[PDB]
Amino acid sequence: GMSNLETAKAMIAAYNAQDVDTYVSYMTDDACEANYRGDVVREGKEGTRSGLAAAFARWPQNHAEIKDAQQVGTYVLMREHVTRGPATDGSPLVEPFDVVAVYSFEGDKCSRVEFIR
Amino acid sequence: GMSNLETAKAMIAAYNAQDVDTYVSYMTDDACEANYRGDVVREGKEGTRSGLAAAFARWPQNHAEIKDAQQVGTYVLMREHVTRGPATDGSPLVEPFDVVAVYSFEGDKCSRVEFIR
Repeated sequence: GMSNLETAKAMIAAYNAQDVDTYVSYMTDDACEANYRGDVVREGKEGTRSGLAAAFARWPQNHAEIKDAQQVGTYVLMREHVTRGPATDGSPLVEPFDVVAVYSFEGDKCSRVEFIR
Repeated sequence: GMSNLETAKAMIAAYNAQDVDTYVSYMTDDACEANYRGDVVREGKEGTRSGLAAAFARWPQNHAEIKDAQQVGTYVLMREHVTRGPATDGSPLVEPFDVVAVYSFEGDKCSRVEFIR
């Protein structure tokens, strides 16, 4: 079916649509989101589900603009420009920032997403 | 002085020139080269020195062509197309391949290079 590149792209679409359940549907049960060579930020499919849902609630306008998308072997790398927009929780405007998201894959499911910032 | 991007670029120049000592001069003493989320392939400044020197001996024509170079925070990512060329040791022609090299930095020195392939 979808290439890993197409899958990562479907995830980011889902992310930009703030469709949590669609986003996590592409992951392994144990998939995490983590900082590159660093800590896990969302643990497991379910931690990702609840964590994104919370981010989306805090930042309803949250958007990632894809600047570069590459498939390298089974890995997908996407350079993303992220704009939180105004928070709902009284917290201050997070300034736009850039990251590279590295998607690992096990078969056709995303096993990890790591952030380089 | 040099940005981290300029430093990574100096390393790759040195690499393409097969100038081992120049390449490692930009690294921390404990810097490693490793597979992304995987094993160390060259351990320490000195393991990198001896390991590159051995690669270069095996593949004197070895070349990395930079396809994309980005600095993200302190990290540098370079998408590289690598051509080993004919080996000196009777081993068969390694077909050209693509990788992304992720350079970590501690201050102005490279603390790690990881390969996504």
